Amino acid sequence: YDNREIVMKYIHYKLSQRGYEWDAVVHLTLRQAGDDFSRRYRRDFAEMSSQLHLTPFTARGLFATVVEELFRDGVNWGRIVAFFEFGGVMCVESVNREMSPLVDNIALWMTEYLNRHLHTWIQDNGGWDAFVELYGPSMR
Amino acid sequence: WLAQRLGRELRRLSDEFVDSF
Ligand code: NI
Ligand code: NI
Ligand code: NI
Repeated sequence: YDNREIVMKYIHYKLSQRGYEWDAVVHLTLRQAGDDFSRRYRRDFAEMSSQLHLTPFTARGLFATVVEELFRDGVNWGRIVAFFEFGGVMCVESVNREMSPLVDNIALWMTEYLNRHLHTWIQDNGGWDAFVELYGPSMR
Repeated sequence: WLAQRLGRELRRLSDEFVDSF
């Protein structure tokens, strides 16, 4: 699969859910998984969003530190869903705070992390098709 | 330290979530 396309379509959906139109089965499964995750952890996401205080000064370090901590001792599909939802949080905060150019940066950072850090794990664990299979019983 | 805290909580939640599949 093309990880950049996965990132771009995911972010476009997170932003469209906030009323923002960003000029950029796997997609739909990831879409529902991320929504289920942030609905399940609504209070936690609300607290994260209120402490982000996102600025162009802090965005790169925020992203790198959260993601490094998230995968500190390894990878699983839940942590990958969390990675996408956290990227979505940063993008929504970007447009909310009239910092919409940061969305382009965040999408680049997410694509670079998926391609150059998570790729070997995704490949060794059956690829995105394995994720579709695992989450399939939770769809609809 | 905000980002370190966010990442740790996201990790915990993630591991709970994947157990729910
Ligand atoms: Ni659109
Ligand atoms: Ni890298
Ligand atoms: Ni819990």
